[PDB]
Amino acid sequence: ALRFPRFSQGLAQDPTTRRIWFGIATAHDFESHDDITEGRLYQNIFASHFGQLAIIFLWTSGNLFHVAWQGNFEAWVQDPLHVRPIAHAIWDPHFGQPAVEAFTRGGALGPVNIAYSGVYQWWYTIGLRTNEDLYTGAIFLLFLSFI
Amino acid sequence: PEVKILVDRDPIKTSFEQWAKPGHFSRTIAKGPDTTTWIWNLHADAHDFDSHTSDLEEISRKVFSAHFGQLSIIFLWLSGMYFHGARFSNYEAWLNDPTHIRPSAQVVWPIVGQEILNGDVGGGFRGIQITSGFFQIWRASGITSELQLYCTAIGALVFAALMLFAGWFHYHKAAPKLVWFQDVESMLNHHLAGLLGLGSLSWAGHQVHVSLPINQFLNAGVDPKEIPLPHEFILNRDLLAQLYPSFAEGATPFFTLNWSKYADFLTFRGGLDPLTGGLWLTDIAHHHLAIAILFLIAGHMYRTNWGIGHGIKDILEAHKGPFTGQGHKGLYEILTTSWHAQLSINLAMLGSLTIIVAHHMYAMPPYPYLATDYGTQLSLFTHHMWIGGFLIVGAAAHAAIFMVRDYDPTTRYNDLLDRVLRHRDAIISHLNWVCIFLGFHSFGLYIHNDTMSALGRPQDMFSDTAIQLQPVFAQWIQNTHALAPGTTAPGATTSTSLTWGGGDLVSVGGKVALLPIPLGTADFLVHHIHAFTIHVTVLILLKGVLFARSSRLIPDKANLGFRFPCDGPGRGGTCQVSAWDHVFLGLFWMYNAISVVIFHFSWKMQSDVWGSINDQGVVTHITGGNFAQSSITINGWLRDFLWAQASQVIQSYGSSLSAYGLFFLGAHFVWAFSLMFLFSGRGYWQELIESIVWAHNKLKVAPATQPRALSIVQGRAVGVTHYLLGGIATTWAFFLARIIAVG
Amino acid sequence: VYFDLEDLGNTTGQWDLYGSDAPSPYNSLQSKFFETFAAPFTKRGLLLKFLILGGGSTLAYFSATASGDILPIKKGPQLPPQLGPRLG
Amino acid sequence: SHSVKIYDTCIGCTQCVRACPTDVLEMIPWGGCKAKQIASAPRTEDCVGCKRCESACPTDFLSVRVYLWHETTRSMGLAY
Amino acid sequence: NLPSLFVPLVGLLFPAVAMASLFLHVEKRL
Amino acid sequence: YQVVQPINGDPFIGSLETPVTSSPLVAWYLSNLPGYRTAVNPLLRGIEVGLAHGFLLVGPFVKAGPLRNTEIAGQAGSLAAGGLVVILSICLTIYGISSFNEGDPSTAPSLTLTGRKKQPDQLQTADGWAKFTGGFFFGGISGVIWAFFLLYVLDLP
Amino acid sequence: GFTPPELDPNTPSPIFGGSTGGLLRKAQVEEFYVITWESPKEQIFEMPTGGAAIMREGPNLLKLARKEQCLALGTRLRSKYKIKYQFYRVFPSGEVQYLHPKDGVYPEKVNPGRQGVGVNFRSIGKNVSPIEVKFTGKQPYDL
Ligand code: CLA
Ligand code: CLA
Ligand code: CLA
Ligand code: CLA
Ligand code: CLA
Ligand code: CLA
Ligand code: CLA
Ligand SMILES: CC1=C(C/C=C(\C)CCC[C@H](C)CCC[C@H](C)CCCC(C)C)C(=O)c2ccccc2C1=O
Ligand code: SF4
Ligand code: SF4
Repeated sequence: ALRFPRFSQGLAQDPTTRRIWFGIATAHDFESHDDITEGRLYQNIFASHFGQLAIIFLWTSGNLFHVAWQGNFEAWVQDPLHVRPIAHAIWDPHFGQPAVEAFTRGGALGPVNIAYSGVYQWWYTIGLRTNEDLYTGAIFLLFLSFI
Repeated sequence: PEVKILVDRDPIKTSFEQWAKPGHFSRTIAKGPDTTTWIWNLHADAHDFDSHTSDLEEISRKVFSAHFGQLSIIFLWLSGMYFHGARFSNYEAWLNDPTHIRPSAQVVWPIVGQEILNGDVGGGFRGIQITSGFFQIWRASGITSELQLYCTAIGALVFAALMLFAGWFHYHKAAPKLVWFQDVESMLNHHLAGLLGLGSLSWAGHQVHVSLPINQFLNAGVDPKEIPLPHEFILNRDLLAQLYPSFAEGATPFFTLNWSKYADFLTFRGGLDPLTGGLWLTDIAHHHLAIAILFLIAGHMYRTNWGIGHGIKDILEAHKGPFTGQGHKGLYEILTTSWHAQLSINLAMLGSLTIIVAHHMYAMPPYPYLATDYGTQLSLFTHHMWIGGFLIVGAAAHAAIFMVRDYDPTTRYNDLLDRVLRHRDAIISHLNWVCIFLGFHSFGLYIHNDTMSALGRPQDMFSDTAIQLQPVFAQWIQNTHALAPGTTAPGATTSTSLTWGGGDLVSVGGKVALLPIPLGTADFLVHHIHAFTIHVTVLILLKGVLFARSSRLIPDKANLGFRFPCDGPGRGGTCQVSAWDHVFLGLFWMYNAISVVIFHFSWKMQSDVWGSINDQGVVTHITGGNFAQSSITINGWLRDFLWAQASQVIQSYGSSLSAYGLFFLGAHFVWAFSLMFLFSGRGYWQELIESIVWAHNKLKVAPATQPRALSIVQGRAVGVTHYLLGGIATTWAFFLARIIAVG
Repeated sequence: VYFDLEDLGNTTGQWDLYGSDAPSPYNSLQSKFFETFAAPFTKRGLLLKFLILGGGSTLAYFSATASGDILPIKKGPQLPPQLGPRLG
Repeated sequence: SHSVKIYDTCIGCTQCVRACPTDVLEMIPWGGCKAKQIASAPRTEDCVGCKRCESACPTDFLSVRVYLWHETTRSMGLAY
Repeated sequence: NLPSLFVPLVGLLFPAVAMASLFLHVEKRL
Repeated sequence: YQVVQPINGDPFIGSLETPVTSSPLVAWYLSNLPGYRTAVNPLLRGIEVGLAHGFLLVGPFVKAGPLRNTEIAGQAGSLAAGGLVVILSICLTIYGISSFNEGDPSTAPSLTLTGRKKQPDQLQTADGWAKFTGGFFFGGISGVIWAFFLLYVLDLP
Repeated sequence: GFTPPELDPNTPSPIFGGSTGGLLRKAQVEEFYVITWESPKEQIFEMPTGGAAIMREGPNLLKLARKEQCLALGTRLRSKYKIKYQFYRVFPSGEVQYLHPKDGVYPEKVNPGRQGVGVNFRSIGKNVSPIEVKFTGKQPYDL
């Protein structure tokens, strides 16, 4: 052990920059780490699965939050075929004035990106109607990522 | 010590016995193939003479006969060219209307519908438009009828026969001796005065007797059939005096030193002749006369057998200073022992000369009606650029070969080379830093401009309208060139070229020939890109040369040879450490440099020069002067150059240019085909061939010559060969289609 | 000598090529000025916290209190919104 | 450092020791083959992993085996 | 107003702290 | 007579002596730069290096930045230079944290080009580098302030 | 029984002007190597680091940065010229470690005082499958 990576002595005893790269590229290869057993193998896999589920819930939670905050969902329900759905808002200090002008679309106050994932149609078809519904789903998934 | 003719008689017998034995030259290859790799080695070591034997005399005689064979093939090629100009061409029709007729010298047979490629070229002719420029050359020389081209083709065939016979003669019969080859002083004397001097004098003699008068009659509008034959200007001098009066004297001012009379046909007016668009033929003849005199004088520097003259050994040894030690002492022994050293020097110089030719022929059109044949000019420029780049990469390769095989400080030492080797590290590190600095401060500017134009900030770009980076030095130089005639060049009537002198726009047949070339921020950025790419190519090749023998990673690299794959996966990995792989990568980088160079040329000429001129003097260029604003951006190069000008090649189907549309995609195909070799390694392919061999052996149909995947070096060679072929042929099809359609 | 198993600093070139080793050219008073006013910045851990937090709060101040006259992103669009290819 | 192993299929031609560029291989007496000698790798701390020894083994399959392991300053071929 | 606080906090301050802290841990010795 | 000689007379040390490397003008000038004053408190050497670099950095940021032509706020572009000094003072700080430990001695050479023993430069010590970072920061922000303090009667302001 | 020669400092070094391929800080803080040979006369020999040097007549000492540089130079000293050579390792403490020729006999020549290291007594294809050494610190070839 003694230094990064703590799971590989041969990488830690590398005097070159190769120590860092191989320490990153082999972090999830549990079977190659020092002093690994069948128990520790399945257990690290189990916890990694939970961490992944937490990642997925947090990711979907964030998507709901921006659609409900900077999006068009309430306005898009009224005109499903004439409203460009909004992904989120753009805040880039490198924008020139025309960049702010050309990117302001979908019926928003600032520059926005037009969402192309289809979550607007998905959420309208399953019963979500107001931004309040999207806020509720985001809190639930933020809480699910927590558990 | 006395230069003289030295040959041996019948050193090698003429027989077909060694024809029937493949790989006879090599001792390991002559046993026949055990595996298929043999078949490749036979071609890879076919011309490696210094690896077949160690006797310098055998090597020199083989090289001499190979030169004769090359000259035979070049003469056969020229015979074919002149014969096609005589038999399957419309040269007589192009001679009457050079501004409307398209030059063509190839007609295809009608078999599978390919007769569509026989397009309407004018003059009642269906064929393939040629861009080699042989029509302009044959007009400048004074050729009019197909009979003269026939006779030139027959003479070239006879000369090819002579060269082939001489190649057989100086290897199988009277084969020269080593000291004969090593008489460098005599050889340089005969090449400066005998070859170049007398050659320039002979061509000046032709130009003052055939080119000038026949071209005067062609400029005057006289019908070529009604033009007197050239030899009629050698009999009745009244004909020569009616065009150039000084010929009425008869070599008397030449001997009496009244040369001021010959200013009628030996002039220094410069610029272009406004009727043809080429340089004044009188100026070209005067030039060849001056070149002849200069070379005839220069061919007397080196001593031979009459005491007077120089010995190159003394001149070398005398040039040593306090920084370089006893420099140059030993170089005369190196350059008289190693063929590869001479080959490196001559490849470097000939390639750079080809590049200089490419520049000088576009900026000073030498042949009549060449400047307006946009296809011919673009093709000549690009072709010469590629020739030069390849030859310089070969110079690098052979320098490395000399380092590996002919370098030995215990026998033929040189202080300069040893000092270079003793700080190769500093040299390479500094070139590396220069390359990084140039990469940031040229391409990084393009990325800056792209990111500013995409963010709606056109004033924060580097442009002629915003943050300007004017090439002040080149502008001042071309201005000084413009003002030189009449000041720092009183004999000159006009500017050296038209790209210098302000005004003086020459146009021929409704199309422009040449005009002053603007230089702005775009030119600055592109020139720095060129410098950067040249520097990186030089870095790769020179680093391969200097580290060919030893390095901190492999201190015995010279024992591994010049061409070896690696030295194992150890030391972290030793792939592509040989100098051969350095040439292999320098090939890609030379391609990457030359491509940007020729694209710069194409866009600049189509934007700021080439175009159509009005009756009142309104010039509209092929592209609407879009070079200043569009070429300062990578997206501009993608859109306003590639996407816009590839239309002709992607629309050529159903016309005579459809062959270019086919070659476009075929070259795309072979370029992507190379990526299979460049991205993979031979172990996987051998493991695949194993199962394939199982399948063959199951049905009693496996070959004795055991199949083997290509070698690592061969993998890289095939990869780079196909990569280069694909890229260059793609650009070739694109350029030719574009310039023949919009030209 | 150049190879001496005793002192390997001289054998392997562990020298100070451009070190002066001369006394200070910085006069007094001036040095005490900088040694008392640049004193709290010479604790590398404290300087690290001070730089990160101070620099981050400085960045947060000038970003939260930005101006439309300086940044086009805060000025927002001044023109009426455009019309999409089919939609709003 | 890299691991190097010698298998008893060795015929004792001393070719792996001649090709080794860092003096890792040795020829010790043995009774298994005709040349009365087998190879050994007592100095793998200097082994660089070039596998120049495997390229010279006439045994099928190889009798020298270089298993690239933990990299060190010596195994990476660093002069710095 | 919130983007004017969180966009620099994740594109400037967060990578600064993250890269510096990872540098100290990677280069640390025991 | 020759100009290039081995480094301190030893040909097997990877370097050479040239007018760029070993010359009285170069040797004196480098020996008088604050980074090579191996007997001076690193806080003061940091002050000088910080003052010089903080003063230099203001020019490019002000004349090339985005607000360069908006003269209402372009002169305040020294903040960018000051921010880089902050960032660089972090780079300097985090460098010493990893390079030198608290109880570690100096890693600088303890010899002289002539062989005599020498006291190692305290810059390659944890506390010495900490003083240099603190000095570079103090001189750095002072260099940026002093550079922005001047603005007028210059051909490129 | 063999006794390795101790490294004698103040031994002459070949004539060389200096090159950039010499020692670095690795020699100062990590390690470096030293090769010694006898030689009959003053000759020129190619350096494994740079250009050419003049091999002094009589005892010669040459300090290099890597071990492979020493053996490569020694092999050429044994091939082109006919010169015996030894080389050692030098730690920054001043300690010297004799390396090659270890037994005083060249390693390609069998010597009775040598012990087996890493010699597996089976066909190379008789190694075990990796699953049989899983969760252990073993390899199928260490055995
Ligand atoms: C345009 C690029 C290109 C092309 C054409 C190919 C083509 C091929 N790849 Mg390949 N590959 C590529 C890129 C490419 N690859 C890249 C970038 C990679 C990543 C490294 C790979 C990695 C890869 C792997 C790992 C494998 C292949 C395999 C194959 C072969 C599949 C068999 C087949 O489809 O029948 C033939 C298809 C063709 C396109 C052949 C076209 C050429 C014909 C024969 C021209 C006819 C000759 C004609 C007379 C012209 C005259 C030439 C004259 C000079 C003599 C095939 C020849 C597989 C294989 O080997 O198959 C067994 C294999 O396992 N490829
Ligand atoms: C994975 C989900 C996710 C994703 C991809 C994004 C992405 C984005 N967010 Mg956002 N955010 C999220 C979740 C997410 N957010 C959640 C759950 C909240 C609380 C309801 C917020 C609250 C929020 C605000 C107030 C703002 C943004 C803004 C932004 C944009 C600018 C970047 C930024 O400021 O970073 C994100 C900043 C945060 C404070 C979110 C991090 C906090 C949550 C709990 C995530 C946990 C982070 C944790 C420490 C590390 C996560 C591990 C790994 C998965 C990254 C950007 C497109 C800004 C914007 O609109 O740009 C114009 C902005 O103003 N976000
Ligand atoms: C992803 C996050 C991010 C963010 C939020 C910014 C934000 C900004 N960038 Mg930047 N940039 C980024 C990523 C980012 N960038 C990346 C990844 C690159 C590499 C391609 C660049 C390359 C880049 C360049 C080349 C430039 C910018 C510039 C700017 C500024 C232009 C707007 C302006 O005029 O403000 C105000 C302008 C000022 C000069 C005021 C400066 C703001 C104060 C001084 C900040 C104080 C810093 C603080 C003390 C310490 C910060 C570090 C700390 C967290 C450790 C702006 C504040 C421009 C600039 O900085 O102007 C000189 C510019 O030149 N950026
Ligand atoms: C649920 C799916 C799954 C799971 C659990 C695993 C699990 C595992 N894989 Mg695997 N793999 C998968 C799918 C999966 N894989 C897929 C779909 C592919 C095809 C791409 C591969 C191809 C693959 C290979 C070739 C290898 C593994 C290996 C491994 C093992 C070690 C991984 C590791 O620690 O390296 C760490 C991984 C990383 C550090 C990721 C870094 C590289 C990513 C791709 C870069 C990110 C892209 C880019 C920078 C981001 C976007 C750009 C930005 C500008 C937007 C591990 C047990 C390795 C192994 O141990 O072999 C025995 C091995 O070599 N996998
Ligand atoms: C005035 C004398 C003279 C002339 C004209 C030439 C001309 C030529 N030499 Mg040459 N040479 C000479 C003297 C001369 N040499 C002397 C004194 C020596 C040293 C003894 C050499 C040694 C030498 C070598 C080693 C080589 C040449 C080569 C060449 C050819 C270079 C390729 C080229 O330029 O293509 C241009 C083509 C032409 C100009 C066509 C004209 C060719 C005419 C017909 C040849 C007539 C010149 C010839 C020496 C006369 C004797 C032949 C006679 C007995 C029948 C070229 C034709 C290279 C070669 O062999 O190429 C095959 C080469 O390898 N020469
Ligand atoms: C006057 C110029 C000249 C001369 C005399 C030589 C001579 C020699 N070269 Mg060299 N070289 C040159 C220029 C020259 N080169 C240039 C310009 C380059 C840069 C590309 C190189 C790069 C180079 C390398 C990397 C190597 C050599 C090698 C050699 C030696 C062996 C040649 C051989 O047998 O290969 C055999 C020839 C072939 C197998 C033909 C290959 C097919 C080509 C590459 C593709 C054909 C494409 C064609 C142009 C168009 C497509 C048509 C197709 C569709 C039918 C030999 C003494 C080799 C050597 O061993 O050095 C001692 C070596 O590896 N050369
Ligand atoms: C598009 C692909 C690509 C790119 C970008 C490069 C780039 C480079 N090559 Mg390379 N090369 C390529 C393809 C490419 N190559 C291929 C296919 C081959 C195989 C033949 C090679 C073979 C090759 C060789 C043999 C060598 C190089 C070398 C170099 C470097 C030259 C030094 C330089 O220009 O510095 C400038 C850097 C650039 C031009 C890259 C773009 C930099 C941008 C504009 C700056 C952006 C910075 C920004 C702030 C990033 C921060 C963002 C942050 C948030 C992450 C350079 C970085 C040479 C070298 O090592 O350098 C001396 C060299 O020896 N190349
Ligand atoms: C595809 C590929 C191969 C396989 C390529 C091979 C085997 C080329 C040989 C194919 C030709 C077609 C075999 C020659 C066939 C004979 C001409 C006989 C044919 C009979 C008549 C049709 C003429 C490698 O060997 C290789 C090696 C190293 C890196 C990458 C690669 C790589 O990518
Ligand atoms: S891999 Fe190379 S260094 Fe290692 S034992 Fe084999 S030959 Fe010697
Ligand atoms: S190369 Fe193979 S067969 Fe020869 S001695 Fe070495 S291990 Fe034995």
